[PDB]
Amino acid sequence: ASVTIRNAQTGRLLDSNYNGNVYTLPANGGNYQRWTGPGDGTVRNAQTGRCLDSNYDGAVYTLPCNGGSYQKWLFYSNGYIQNVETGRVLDSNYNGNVYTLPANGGNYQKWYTG
Ligand SMILES: OC[C@H]1O[C@H](O[C@H]2[C@@H](O)[C@H](O)[C@@H](CO)O[C@@H]2O)[C@@H](O)[C@@H](O)[C@@H]1O
Ligand SMILES: OC[C@H]1O[C@H](O[C@H]2[C@@H](O)[C@H](O)[C@@H](CO)O[C@@H]2O)[C@@H](O)[C@@H](O)[C@@H]1O
Ligand SMILES: OC[C@H]1O[C@H](O[C@H]2[C@@H](O)[C@H](O)[C@@H](CO)O[C@@H]2O)[C@@H](O)[C@@H](O)[C@@H]1O
Repeated sequence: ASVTIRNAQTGRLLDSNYNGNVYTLPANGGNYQRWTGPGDGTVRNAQTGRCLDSNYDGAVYTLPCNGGSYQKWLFYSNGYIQNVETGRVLDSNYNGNVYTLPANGGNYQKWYTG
């Protein structure tokens, strides 16, 4: 069981690499664009096994999963993906940058997961 996480505004897929960088890219069929969620709050890259992660400065990255709540995420019915620790929401732009920001209701902060 793995899902893609697609930005509602740009259509680009959340994606990450073994270096820990998180970004969005047009869908390319690769496993780096699939994510698993064991049900402990984590969103884990299907290819690298690293956990989606972010800090209070709004940086998003992956790290090996370490049990901290920076690596826990809440999926809302409106498509927000909120960081448990910071309460900021996963966000991205047309150029492929991924970050978190306080929720502003706009579509860049909305994601389709499936
Ligand atoms: O050939 C490597 C890799 O390329 C494509 O994936 C891109 C991106 O989605 C991945 O996050 C990064 C990981 O470093 O690589 C590319 O930039 C896909 O074709 C993928 O299947 C392939 O393994
Ligand atoms: O001790 C700080 C922090 O360490 C670990 O969290 C790491 C990472 O997952 C976090 O995203 C960033 C946020 O700045 O900090 C570390 O690099 C965890 O042990 C965490 O619970 C702890 O607060
Ligand atoms: O007015 C532009 C844009 O501003 C607000 O969104 C911000 C951020 O959430 C987006 O990721 C980036 C993407 O370029 O833009 C802003 O920093 C929202 O109000 C959004 O509805 C609006 O288009």
